[PDB]
This record gives sequence, C-alpha cells and structure tokens, in this order.
Amino acid sequence: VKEFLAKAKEDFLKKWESPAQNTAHLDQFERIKTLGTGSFGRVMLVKHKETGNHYAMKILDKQKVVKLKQIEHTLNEKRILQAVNFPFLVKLEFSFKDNSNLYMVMEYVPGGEMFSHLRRIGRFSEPHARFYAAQIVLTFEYLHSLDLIYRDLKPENLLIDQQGYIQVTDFGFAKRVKGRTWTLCGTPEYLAPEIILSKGYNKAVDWWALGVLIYEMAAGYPPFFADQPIQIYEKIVSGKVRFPSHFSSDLKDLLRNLLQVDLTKRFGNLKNGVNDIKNHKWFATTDWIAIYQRKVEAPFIPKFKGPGDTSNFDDYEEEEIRVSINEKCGKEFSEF
Amino acid sequence: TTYADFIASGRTGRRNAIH
Ligand SMILES: N[C@H](C(=O)N/N=C/c1ccc(O)c(Br)c1)c1ccccc1
Repeated sequence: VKEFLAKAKEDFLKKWESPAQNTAHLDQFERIKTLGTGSFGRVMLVKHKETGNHYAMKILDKQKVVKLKQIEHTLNEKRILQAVNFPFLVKLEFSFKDNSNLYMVMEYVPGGEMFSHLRRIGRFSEPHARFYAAQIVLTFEYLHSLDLIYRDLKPENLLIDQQGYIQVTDFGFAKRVKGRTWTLCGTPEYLAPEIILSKGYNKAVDWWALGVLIYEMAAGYPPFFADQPIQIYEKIVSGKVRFPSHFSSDLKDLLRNLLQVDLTKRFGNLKNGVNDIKNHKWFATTDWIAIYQRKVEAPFIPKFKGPGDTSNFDDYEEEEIRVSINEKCGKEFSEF
Repeated sequence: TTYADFIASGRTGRRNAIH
C-alpha cells in the first residue's frame, strides 16, 4: 500500500506538472441528452463519432464561471482530474474549450446517481452502505496521499457503474494543498463545523463528510437537515447527532468518531490515519484488497437496457448549446 | 418520525453547492 501510493504519486505528479490540454473538439461528438445540470453548466450524454463510444460531457459556460468567481476552482478541477487514476474515480477522456465554453469529456456511468437510487429505495442496509463507504475510504486514502482535498462528497456526485461499484465525480472543489485552506465551499448538509466557523481547515473535512454520507445512506436522511442552510449550520455546530433506532452499535460508534467536532479525536485525522477507519469494527467484514480489486459482489446491479440507454437518469429541459463568434474570457482560462 | 420530517422538508431534491 505504502508502495502502491508511492508509485501512484509519481504518476500523478508528472501529469500535474504537464497537464493534457486541447485533446478533442466539439464536432467530434454527437449530443444525445442532458444528464444533469449545475450553477454554471450542464452534463450531456454524447457519442464520439469516430469510435461510437458514449461519454458524459460537462459543459461550463465561461462567463457564468467568471460571474460566480469560480475561475480558479474550475482550473483546479480540470488540472487535478486529468492527473488522477483510481478505480473509483470517473476518468477524464478529453478536454477542450471554444469561444463560449469549457468541455470535459468523461467516461459515461450508465447506472445513474446514488442520489436517485437512495431516495427511491429510502435507505440502504448496513452491508449495502458499507460496500459503498469502503470504496470512498480507499478513494480518499488515494486522494489525500496526493495532497488533494475533495470537498464535495454527496450522493448526487456518486455514480453507480454496470458492476454496481461507485464512481466519484465532480472535482469542482478539489484542491491540491499542503497546509490548511479557508474557502467556504461544499454542500450545507455535508460541511464540517470548522468550515462553517471559518477556522481554516484540512483534509479532515473529507472524513467528516464521509460520516454524513454513511449516515445518510443508512438512515435515508442526513444527520443534520432543515429547510434553510442557516438552520443546518446551527445544527452542525451544535454537533448533537441522533441515530435511528435501527443503527447497529458499531455503526453508531463509527459515526460518533467521524462526526467528531474535535479534530484531535476525529477518525481519519489521527496518528494511525485511515487505519483507524479501516480497522473499525463496523468494517470488520470488509476485505479492503478485494474491494479495490473489484472482486466483491455488489449488493445492487443497475438495470441496463442497452448502450447509451439513459433510463437511470432524470429528464432535464434540453437547451441549445450556443457558441459565440467572439472569444469570451480568453485570458482567465488560458491554461485550460 | 424523523423520516416523515425529512420527506416533508424542502431539501429532499438534489442539493446545490454553495459558492
Ligand atoms: N455536479 C454536477 C456534476 O459534476 N455532474 N457530473 C456528472 C457526471 C459525470 C460523469 C458521468 O459519467 C456522469 Br453519468 C455524470 C455538475 C457540476 C457542474 C455543472 C453541471 C453539473
């Protein structure tokens, strides 16, 4: 493992220092359907004309990125995404830009969002939730070893592949940082107290977020919720967590250690690092190497009724992709 | 129940990031 990560870091650093750029163009893709939207863009299912492969194409409007002050985050996203490689990270296949937009063309994950499956089914069983959580634990072990903080874990950003394994997407808040950082970003339900309190923070925020995710998966609702974000923040800072009566004692113990306001005590962040999590009793039945190797039988296999099928995704209003005849924000996105 | 409270809340749909 120490050996594996060392080699992983070597690979990452070469790509980090010499990013891939301009590796395709828009007309090589046929636009099929909108798979999702966000504040400054959308993700579309596309077909690559020369191979017939399907991809998910994230299209970000440069002007909207600038208005929302997300230029540096967007540059982070692409630079980091093109440099990483892990079984549970969605792969970036191509990227390019035109007068209007930035494009990131990623592997297509046909099983849909965990969010969709979780809301419909209500909640996952503990073994089911454990299976997904293990994969997140390994992914965060990988990312953090590269000095990356992920900062946007939630079921909306986790996709389920044809084999029932998870694929993490959305590196919009990912950041390579050795010290501590201060940006107030993420999703309200998932924010660690130190982010809310403007303390400056580190990778431990990802481990808190993992606690929120596990809780949400197993309960069917997050540990801290309300109608308005301000009310959510108040609950988080109080930190009083209540668990459903059906949560096992082991699960509760793990969650009390992840949803731990005290940074000297939060799991993931101590002397033993990720091992405090990997060796916790709730994970006793988990074969970490088999998980990594994808040799474990998934608890749930998405229904796939053909290639390019999209029945696992919600329908979104389809809008025209317009490319201005003038270059927008060229200087801001020069490195993209 | 907490579940009923969640389901009746305004945050059971996809949640936006704060920027
Ligand atoms: N948060 C949204 C996001 O990153 N979706 N990623 C989806 C995705 C990625 C790869 C896939 O194979 C599939 Br299928 C879906 C988003 C962020 C910014 C603008 C619009 C949407």
